[PDB]
Amino acid sequence: MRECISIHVGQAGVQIGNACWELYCLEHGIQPDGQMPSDKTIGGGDDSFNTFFSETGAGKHVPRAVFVDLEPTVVDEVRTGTYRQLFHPEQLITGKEDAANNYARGHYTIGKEIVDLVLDRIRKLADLCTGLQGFLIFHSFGGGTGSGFASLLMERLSVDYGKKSKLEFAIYPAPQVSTAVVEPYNSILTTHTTLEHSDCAFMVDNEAIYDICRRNLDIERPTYTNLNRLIGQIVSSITASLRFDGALNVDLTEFQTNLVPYPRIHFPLATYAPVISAEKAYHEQLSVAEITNACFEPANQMVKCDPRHGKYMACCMLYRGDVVPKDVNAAIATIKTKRTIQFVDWCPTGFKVGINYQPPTVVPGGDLAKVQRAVCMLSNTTAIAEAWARLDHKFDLMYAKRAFVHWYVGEGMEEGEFSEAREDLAALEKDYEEVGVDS
Amino acid sequence: MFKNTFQSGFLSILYSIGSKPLQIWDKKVRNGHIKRITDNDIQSLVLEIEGTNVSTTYITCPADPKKTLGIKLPFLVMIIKNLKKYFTFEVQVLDDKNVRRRFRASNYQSTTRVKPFICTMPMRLDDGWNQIQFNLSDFTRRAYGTNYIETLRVQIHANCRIRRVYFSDRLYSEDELPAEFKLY
Amino acid sequence: MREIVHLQAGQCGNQIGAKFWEVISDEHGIDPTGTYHGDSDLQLERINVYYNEATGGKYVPRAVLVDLEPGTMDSVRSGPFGQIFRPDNFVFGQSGAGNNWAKGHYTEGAELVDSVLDVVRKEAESCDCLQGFQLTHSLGGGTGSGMGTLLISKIREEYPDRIMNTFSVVPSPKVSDTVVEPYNATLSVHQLVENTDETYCIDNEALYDICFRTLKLTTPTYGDLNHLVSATMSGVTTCLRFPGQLNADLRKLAVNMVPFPRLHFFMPGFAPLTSRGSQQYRALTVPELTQQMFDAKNMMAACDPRHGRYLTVAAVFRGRMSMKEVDEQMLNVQNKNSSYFVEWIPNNVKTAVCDIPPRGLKMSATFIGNSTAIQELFKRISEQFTAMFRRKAFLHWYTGEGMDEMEFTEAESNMNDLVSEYQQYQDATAEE
Amino acid sequence: PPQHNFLKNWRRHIALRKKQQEALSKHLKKPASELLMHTGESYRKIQEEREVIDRALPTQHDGKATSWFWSPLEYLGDEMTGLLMTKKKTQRGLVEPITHIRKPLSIQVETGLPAQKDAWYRYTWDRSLFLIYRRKELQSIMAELDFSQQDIDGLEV
Repeated sequence: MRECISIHVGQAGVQIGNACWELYCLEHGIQPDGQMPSDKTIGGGDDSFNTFFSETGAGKHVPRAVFVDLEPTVVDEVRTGTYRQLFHPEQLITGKEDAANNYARGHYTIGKEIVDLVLDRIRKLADLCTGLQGFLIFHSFGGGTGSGFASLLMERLSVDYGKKSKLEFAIYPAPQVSTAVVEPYNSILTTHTTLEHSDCAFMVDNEAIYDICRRNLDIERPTYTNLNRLIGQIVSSITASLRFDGALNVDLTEFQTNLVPYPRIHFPLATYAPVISAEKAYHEQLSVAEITNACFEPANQMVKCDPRHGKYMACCMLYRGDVVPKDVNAAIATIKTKRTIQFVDWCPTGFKVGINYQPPTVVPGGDLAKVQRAVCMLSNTTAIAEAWARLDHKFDLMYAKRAFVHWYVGEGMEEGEFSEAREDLAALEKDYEEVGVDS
Repeated sequence: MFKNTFQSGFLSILYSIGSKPLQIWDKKVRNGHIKRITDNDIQSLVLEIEGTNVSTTYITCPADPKKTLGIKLPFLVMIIKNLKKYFTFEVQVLDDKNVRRRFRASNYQSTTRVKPFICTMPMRLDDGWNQIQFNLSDFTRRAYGTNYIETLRVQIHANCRIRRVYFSDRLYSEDELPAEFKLY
Repeated sequence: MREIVHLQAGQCGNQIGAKFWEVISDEHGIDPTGTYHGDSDLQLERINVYYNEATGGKYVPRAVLVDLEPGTMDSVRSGPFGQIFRPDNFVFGQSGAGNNWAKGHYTEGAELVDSVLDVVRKEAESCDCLQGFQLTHSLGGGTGSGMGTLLISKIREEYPDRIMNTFSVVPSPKVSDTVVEPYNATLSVHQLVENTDETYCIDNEALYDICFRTLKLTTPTYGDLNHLVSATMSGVTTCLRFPGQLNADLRKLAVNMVPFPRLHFFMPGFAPLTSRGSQQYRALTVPELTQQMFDAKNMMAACDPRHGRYLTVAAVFRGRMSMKEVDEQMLNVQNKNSSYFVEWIPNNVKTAVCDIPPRGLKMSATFIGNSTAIQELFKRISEQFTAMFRRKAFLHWYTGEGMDEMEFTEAESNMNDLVSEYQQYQDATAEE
Repeated sequence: PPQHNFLKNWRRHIALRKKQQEALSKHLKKPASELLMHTGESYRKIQEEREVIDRALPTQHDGKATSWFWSPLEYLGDEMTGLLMTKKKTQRGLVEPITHIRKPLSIQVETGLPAQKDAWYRYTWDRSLFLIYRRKELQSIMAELDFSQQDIDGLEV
């Protein structure tokens, strides 16, 4: 049935995974041991867990995804944890050498060495399942492990399965703040693979998370755990109609089919709400119209881009919790007449109604409070193209004098792929501006 | 029918002016009519086939379903008049590997869908009178990699005004066509 | 004897059909178990129209659920009446439609169509003689719309001498659910106008407005709309379920209410739509029901019937009142409201009274009429389809399935022909 | 009017498509195959390749094309209070043949392009060494699937 296989590449991919698994186990009452020891006081767990977990003959749950990283330090860090008895060691493949923010080695001299093993692993996982729809590949553009190895695995997965959905989730280098220097070098090449060989891609940065947590959660010393919690909440909200049911079930296919108006433009604008803390969720009357209006605020976007710069082609909206359809209809009536929100003269409307009866759950020790309902939106607008323009400018001003390129020359590649990637990105931006231009 | 007949030059299976144009043709009529009237454009006797449903009004040759034409000429040329409606025709042929195959060409088609026993087919009809040339051998070789042997059945549907249907060994230009084969 | 075979398609269709089945079970006195606990007289003789005689008197439903996504059966079976249907009829696939009409019709409509054809045939020959087939579905998706049209075409080809009535849900630009909904509607309307006897218009926005402004509900949900449409269906079918003095049937209405086959759309509607606090203060009389079945406020249209002229009207009543009041009411309405119906055709209102009252409510009367109001819906649908097809947006998905594009061209061609026909018949002048 | 208007209507829609699309293109000077309109048929050719490779790769590996005649089912809903599931597809033994789609020359030209090749530099996937090697390797299975390599475009009447 509706079952998927996740893929986790890089340290960031591994940690985002681990957050997702712990969130799913706590939300379904799944104990860290792998069984159901709650024999005195039950607290849930009688649902359709087959989508993500697997039921053994002894009452055990086996995780279903791929934990691969070229550096064994992350694998060891996860191994010494309290959840080591849940997954299987065969699924966590260590490595001798690692990329560490380098596409060259991780794509030719390091990634090409462990290919058969991961292919056999994913083939076994696929055979262990009956119904497959898509995948959840978690990587990063800054990380070399999440760029070179991810690209080479994705290119083979595309040609090995053309009838299955191909998702993408990674981190974008914010123009203001960053971690390394060669981030654009990896990004400019990873974009070509993710565009010309995949179907959809999701784009997020970290500085937006910092802005929103300071503005709403009001924390002065943030940490990666909250970022992973937000990302896991987003992922769970997206795949909410799969694990459970509702008035109008929206499967992966149901929203990905319309989420792509064109094969070249498949970069939606995700936005989660409400992103609030405990004290920010007690004296605050929460309805649907207010939060839906807030969903279109640039201050609440995970991507730094003013929506008023462009206009929207298509929008996908989802809900989770005790939502009443009349509120949704009223919100639609309000937004459809809103002059601030811009849209083309060729899409008078487009949207979806995802009603989820099961409310989102909280975490003991986290920052999110008990909110009766949630909402997530996936819009497509041309105003986000500014990020690609800035990245192209950065790569051009790095590439005029060929800074930090002799390493890539020595590792052994062509030199023309930089020109190829540059012209491909220029063509993509030209297509974006053509689409953004009305009659 | 023409397997043991000397086939060379032209082999007409339908002639509108002829006294009995449909002696070897079977008529299937439903919500339509098949009548021989005088076309205004050419001022000559022609066979008019019309019907609300194209698949319900047609003619087929030979009239006997058990019989086959057995014509080895590779080219099929028909002179029809476009009635600005849905029109199609179907031709059943035989190959060297002894497989019956049908070629159906319609004015409401886009892409030739090649199936192991049938090949659907787009085509265009200009206003007025059209001369449609069908290279059965080339079509068969392209669609199946097989050579043409003989024609088994020809079926022409409604929404058309037929003038003359014949087979030829080669494609004849207007000058080398005989007087009775020209369109004045 | 004379029985009716019911069909299911679409998750919305599935839920509304389940609601209708629960409503009819409650009104005819059927326990959730499957036995009989009724106390009436007429609920035993003609009960076999929708049920089937079985050992121990345990009547079984007669409806086949067709779907493409397994998630629907788990929902519909867990209900208070989900363990009473025939599990064999719940024919489902493994892949969803993805709100695609072309893909669902092509991919999920070839290897799955044989089972539903088998079961509906075996049900057909299980009975002696049948009248028609009822299929409730929606055009908002690829399950109901992508499959019902194929099923209707197949059953019409096999059994041309049957009634093809359906209650598909019309879209609305204000309240949308699918991005490619105009494409699905354009593809479905051709099959509706070519291989379907009659079709009734169903809208969610109009029902929501009606309940909000008249029923004054706290938290209206799809359950309320399903209850309303189920009551509408019960009022429609009671002419055959519960015979009285002036009984009618489906084909009678279809022949009489349809001037031309190309226009078989209708306008349903129930009369007593009152708020909770208004139930204890109401006058049970004829002219009130008359006004509520003539006014556009109580009608479930997302349009205005006053923009055109009334074509065919059928007033089906369910109660114990009289006959003189109905005829005098229609007479005076035609006399006064002379500028609302075709002057060329007098007496466009049909009378039908069911002497058998419904269970729970004493007076009830539905409205089945065909007024000149759907034209605006057609024109806006044509305009939006033209806008979508003008730049060929969201086309590669349908393109990537295997179907070409002139299907859209012929669909919009037939659409233009139909709208021109409707507009030049709207001004039905007497003479030159 | 009779069906002439319908063919003429789709032809006018195509012609307007063209006139406006080249207006926009010459506004900013780039070829048609580079633009939004003419990539759909290339995507169709990709779907043809997908037909080929999705009939060939299940022939290569396990599960996706095995003999489904004796593959069991599952019970769900809530633990056990409902019913078994069902599989209703080519599990029977259906032998589905192979289909293909192309388009003819002058019709393509009137559609907007005489089958123009896309940009010479983009398609590293089409010339990907993996695909080329598989084309070298899977000749046996590609023969087993279909022997009818197609040449179509020269067919117009």
